[PDB]
Amino acid sequence: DYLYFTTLAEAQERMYDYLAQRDNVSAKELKNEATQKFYRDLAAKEIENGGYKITTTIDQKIHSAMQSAVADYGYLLDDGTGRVEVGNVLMDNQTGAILGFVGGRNYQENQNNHAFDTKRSPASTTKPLLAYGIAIDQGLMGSETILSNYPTNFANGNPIMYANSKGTGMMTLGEALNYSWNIPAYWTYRMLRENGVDVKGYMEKMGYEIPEYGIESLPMGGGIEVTVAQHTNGYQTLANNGVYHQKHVISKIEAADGRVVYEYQDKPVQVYSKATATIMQGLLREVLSSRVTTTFKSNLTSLNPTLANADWIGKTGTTGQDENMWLMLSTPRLTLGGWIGHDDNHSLSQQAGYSNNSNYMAHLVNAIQQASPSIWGNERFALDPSVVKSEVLKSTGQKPGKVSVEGKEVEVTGSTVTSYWANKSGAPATSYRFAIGGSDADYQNAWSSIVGSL
Ligand SMILES: *C(=O)[C@@H](NC(=O)[C@@H](C)NC(=O)CCCCCN=[N+]=[N-])[C@@H](C)O
Ligand SMILES: [Cl-]
Ligand SMILES: [Cl-]
Ligand SMILES: [Cl-]
Ligand SMILES: [Cl-]
Ligand SMILES: [Cl-]
Ligand SMILES: [Cl-]
Ligand SMILES: [Cl-]
Ligand SMILES: [Cl-]
Ligand SMILES: [Cl-]
Ligand SMILES: [Cl-]
Ligand SMILES: [Cl-]
Ligand SMILES: [Cl-]
Ligand SMILES: [Cl-]
Ligand SMILES: [Cl-]
Ligand SMILES: [Cl-]
Ligand SMILES: [Cl-]
Ligand SMILES: [Cl-]
Ligand SMILES: [Cl-]
Ligand SMILES: [Cl-]
Ligand SMILES: [Cl-]
Ligand SMILES: [Cl-]
Ligand SMILES: [Cl-]
Ligand SMILES: [Cl-]
Ligand SMILES: [Cl-]
Ligand SMILES: [Cl-]
Repeated sequence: DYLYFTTLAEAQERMYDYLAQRDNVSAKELKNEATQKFYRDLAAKEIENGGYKITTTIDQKIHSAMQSAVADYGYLLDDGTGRVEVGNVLMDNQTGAILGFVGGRNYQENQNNHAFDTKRSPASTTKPLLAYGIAIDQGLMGSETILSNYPTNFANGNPIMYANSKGTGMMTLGEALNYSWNIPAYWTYRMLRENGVDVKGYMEKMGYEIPEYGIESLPMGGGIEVTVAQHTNGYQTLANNGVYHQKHVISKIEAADGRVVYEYQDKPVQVYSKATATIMQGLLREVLSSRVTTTFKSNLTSLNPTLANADWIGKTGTTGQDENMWLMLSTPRLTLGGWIGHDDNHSLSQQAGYSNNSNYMAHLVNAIQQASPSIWGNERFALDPSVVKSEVLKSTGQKPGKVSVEGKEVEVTGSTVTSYWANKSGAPATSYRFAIGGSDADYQNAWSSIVGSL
């Protein structure tokens, strides 16, 4: 089934590297197609014939429970657009070990591996990693920073849409994330480009391959296609307080006599600061609890109220024609990635991600907990001590003070809130352009509203 072939494919690649090195084949010799074919064939026969011991990270009880869950509850994905396919990956946050996965509805009927093989746009699940996480890390925004959701157009002249909405006005990062508004993410990524932030540095540290970083829609998953396993590794990094561990299924390959062919070597990388990661955890907690883009917390509270009280964070995504839905879930111990869609890229129902995938993934997390009662953990995500806490205006997301509005000095006062920052100095004093993005017209409207309240 999926685990047999995924494991064999990875073991064959590791055996290929081992045999080439053993036989002293140069990097140049390895470029020769005939030599590669020979070593791929030799690697396959060595595994087939050779009595190697392959040690995996798979938790057999958990993986078996995940197979039973998709067998029993996969039908909950069927939304009237034909049989819906599915991929899930369960990853240990502290190691990057893959404990179990779902490759699809039924290997016997369709062998396509939707956990490791299928690549689709991650849509809005890109935003925490590529936009907000980097902006916070770079000290360009904090937890209560204000962003423009005023109407604006892409470079191609098309309005940036959110379902049928061309936008609203200013909003907090929390509102932007809970709803997954698109315009704020557009402005955030534009700010990173304008500031010459090495976004590629962050994304490549987590193993993402993105061909063009200048794509305006990158934060909405334009110009990016990922496997469930790779994308689960991105969320692993945020959950693990910003420290990436490379995903893996194989821990070791030994000969019969115990010679080591291959052994996974941990290379932990601090991709985001602990401050950044722990701020993002707090924001993604509210994404699920707000229940705006997913019913997951309602589904899970009914199935397993005790497990629903574990410290869940996560994020949804929907591609623009409903071809792909994503739900990424973490507790401090584990990350579970989930994709649904059709092999031929035809549309799902409008609610497929909001309701169906949320209900299926609530069943999947419950099945995992029933197989391994302690595996999700009862630990909480918590702000790192290095987090800077700033008292800022609710209105501007910046510290109270005076600003020139229509040429006149205005004392900007009002309700304050604690804003969490990952820099040294925290939030700046309020400036006229207090938000991420916005036109002059947007700022005229925003300030007219704010001045009205003083
Ligand atoms: C999040 O999931 C939001 N939707 C998206 O991210 C969709 C629009 N993303 C994609 O379909 C990927 C390609 C980029 C499209 C950019 N605009 N166009 N065309 C959801 C909350 O709206
Ligand atoms: Cl399997
Ligand atoms: Cl497979
Ligand atoms: Cl040999
Ligand atoms: Cl096991
Ligand atoms: Cl992969
Ligand atoms: Cl896609
Ligand atoms: Cl515009
Ligand atoms: Cl939407
Ligand atoms: Cl909200
Ligand atoms: Cl870049
Ligand atoms: Cl990738
Ligand atoms: Cl670039
Ligand atoms: Cl592996
Ligand atoms: Cl041997
Ligand atoms: Cl740090
Ligand atoms: Cl909740
Ligand atoms: Cl609900
Ligand atoms: Cl979404
Ligand atoms: Cl789509
Ligand atoms: Cl199909
Ligand atoms: Cl906290
Ligand atoms: Cl302060
Ligand atoms: Cl600073
Ligand atoms: Cl800006
Ligand atoms: Cl304007």
